[PDB]
Amino acid sequence: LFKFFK
Amino acid sequence: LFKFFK
Amino acid sequence: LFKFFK
Amino acid sequence: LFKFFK
Amino acid sequence: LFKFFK
Amino acid sequence: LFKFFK
Amino acid sequence: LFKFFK
Amino acid sequence: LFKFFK
Amino acid sequence: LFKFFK
Amino acid sequence: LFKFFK
Amino acid sequence: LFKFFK
Amino acid sequence: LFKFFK
Amino acid sequence: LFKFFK
Amino acid sequence: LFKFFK
Amino acid sequence: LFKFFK
Amino acid sequence: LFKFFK
Amino acid sequence: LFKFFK
Amino acid sequence: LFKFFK
Amino acid sequence: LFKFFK
Amino acid sequence: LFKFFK
Amino acid sequence: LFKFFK
Amino acid sequence: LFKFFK
Amino acid sequence: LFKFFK
Amino acid sequence: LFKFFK
Amino acid sequence: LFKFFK
Amino acid sequence: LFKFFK
Amino acid sequence: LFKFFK
Amino acid sequence: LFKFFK
Amino acid sequence: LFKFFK
Amino acid sequence: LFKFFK
Amino acid sequence: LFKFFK
Amino acid sequence: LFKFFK
Amino acid sequence: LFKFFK
Amino acid sequence: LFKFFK
Amino acid sequence: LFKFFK
Amino acid sequence: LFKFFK
Ligand code: NA
Ligand code: NA
Ligand code: NA
Ligand code: NA
Ligand code: NA
Ligand code: NA
Ligand code: NA
Ligand code: NA
Ligand code: NA
Ligand code: NA
Ligand code: NA
Ligand code: NA
Ligand code: NA
Ligand code: NA
Ligand code: NA
Ligand code: NA
Ligand code: NA
Ligand code: NA
Repeated sequence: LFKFFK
Repeated sequence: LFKFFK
Repeated sequence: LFKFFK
Repeated sequence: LFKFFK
Repeated sequence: LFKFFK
Repeated sequence: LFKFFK
Repeated sequence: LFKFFK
Repeated sequence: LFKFFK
Repeated sequence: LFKFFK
Repeated sequence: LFKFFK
Repeated sequence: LFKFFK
Repeated sequence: LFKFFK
Repeated sequence: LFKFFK
Repeated sequence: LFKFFK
Repeated sequence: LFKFFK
Repeated sequence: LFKFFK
Repeated sequence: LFKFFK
Repeated sequence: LFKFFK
Repeated sequence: LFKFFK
Repeated sequence: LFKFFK
Repeated sequence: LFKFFK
Repeated sequence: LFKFFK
Repeated sequence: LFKFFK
Repeated sequence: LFKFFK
Repeated sequence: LFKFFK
Repeated sequence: LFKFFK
Repeated sequence: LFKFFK
Repeated sequence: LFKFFK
Repeated sequence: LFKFFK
Repeated sequence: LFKFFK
Repeated sequence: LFKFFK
Repeated sequence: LFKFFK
Repeated sequence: LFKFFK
Repeated sequence: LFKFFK
Repeated sequence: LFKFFK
Repeated sequence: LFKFFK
């Protein structure tokens, strides 16, 4: 599971 | 801006 | 899932 | 401006 | 889904 | 001016 | 769907 | 002037 | 659909 | 002057 | 930023 | 098991 | 940062 | 059994 | 840091 | 039996 | 550090 | 039987 | 028939 | 820039 | 028909 | 930059 | 149809 | 940088 | 379709 | 650095 | 698809 | 350093 | 998939 | 020093 | 998989 | 000095 | 597996 | 001096 | 396995 | 002086 923000 | 969850 | 804004 | 969700 | 404005 | 949703 | 004005 | 919706 | 004026 | 709708 | 659990 | 952040 | 248990 | 952190 | 029991 | 820490 | 019993 | 520490 | 460029 | 035909 | 570049 | 056709 | 680069 | 098509 | 590099 | 496609 | 290096 | 793919 | 060296 | 793969 | 030297 | 694998 | 020299 | 393996 | 000289 | 093995 992951969260990614740019 | 980008927010990506998986 | 994602949100993208430009 | 662009807002794109998928 | 998206919204685009110019 | 242009507004485009899809 | 769109609206366009010139 | 022009207004165009579709 | 459109409206055009000159 | 011209007004044209379609 | 990235947060990744597995 | 793990948590990873960047 | 990384935390890993096994 | 172990715990590892970086 | 690492803690390992066996 | 053992415990190990680094 | 290491503690080892047998 | 023994105990060992380092 | 109508052809409109702008 | 645009071309429009009806 | 409509072709719009910007 | 974009191209749009309807 | 829509092609949008940015 | 991105390319978007609909 | 969407291709996004950053 | 990343590449994202949808 | 997503490829992320850091 | 890391590589991540989804 | 994830490959992480430190 | 370490290598980690998931 | 994890390989850790210290 | 040590090597650890999981 | 663990190999520890001191 | 010692060598330890698990 | 353990080998200890002193 | 001694040697010890387990
Ligand atoms: Na999530
Ligand atoms: Na969403
Ligand atoms: Na919409
Ligand atoms: Na409309
Ligand atoms: Na009308
Ligand atoms: Na977890
Ligand atoms: Na544990
Ligand atoms: Na123990
Ligand atoms: Na004992
Ligand atoms: Na033109
Ligand atoms: Na263009
Ligand atoms: Na581009
Ligand atoms: Na890139
Ligand atoms: Na890298
Ligand atoms: Na390394
Ligand atoms: Na070593
Ligand atoms: Na030694
Ligand atoms: Na000796």
